[PDB]
Amino acid sequence: STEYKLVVVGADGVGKSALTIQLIQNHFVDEYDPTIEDSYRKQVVIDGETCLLDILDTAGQEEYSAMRDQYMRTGEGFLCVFAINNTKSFEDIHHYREQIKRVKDSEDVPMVLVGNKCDLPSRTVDTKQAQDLARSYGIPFIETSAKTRQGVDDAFYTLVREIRKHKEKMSK
Ligand SMILES: Nc1nc2c(ncn2[C@@H]2O[C@H](COP(=O)(O)OP(=O)(O)NP(=O)(O)O)[C@@H](O)[C@H]2O)c(=O)[nH]1
Ligand SMILES: [Mg+2]
Ligand SMILES: [Mg+2]
Repeated sequence: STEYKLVVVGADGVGKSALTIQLIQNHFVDEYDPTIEDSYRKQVVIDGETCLLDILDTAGQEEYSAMRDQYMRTGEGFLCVFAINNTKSFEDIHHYREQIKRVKDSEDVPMVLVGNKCDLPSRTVDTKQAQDLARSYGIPFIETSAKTRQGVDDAFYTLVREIRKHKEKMSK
């Protein structure tokens, strides 16, 4: 049954890895071990379909643009992660989205906007501005905490649903 290529993107330190490790291994990585490029497989059942999630966990800042280009080419859907106490990471979503659209030569690419670290008090990106961005892109917005696991499954499952809808549209 269907495989889904998910790529988790976002700035340094936003919690891409912590989110992915909560999904796969059900614990919170308290440490900060910066990523080069990690990948994970997981079988799940989403809306009664068995899915093989093929997950790419990308680096916060890449050494080569061709390395960004490549994961953007292979990925079927993108988890666009920012941290709610990191304004720059929120602003980087624009720049991710532009690079993804350019690389794929398309205006309609499955994505979900994720505001991570919702357990913190340090909030410099308000919910309304995130929801506005998402509404503008025409994609879902999900608030998450990898610390507590709030929203983690919903984030990844929504992205799968987004890919399914995109496939069903692209046939029509
Ligand atoms: N309070 C809180 N801390 C978090 C959350 N998610 C990640 N962190 C913390 O933020 C730091 C960086 O997390 P990490 O998952 O490594 O971020 P990343 O986006 O994968 N970093 P890189 O881009 O270098 O791979 C770690 O200290 C981690 O524990 C969260 O939801 N809440
Ligand atoms: Mg990481
Ligand atoms: Mg990055």
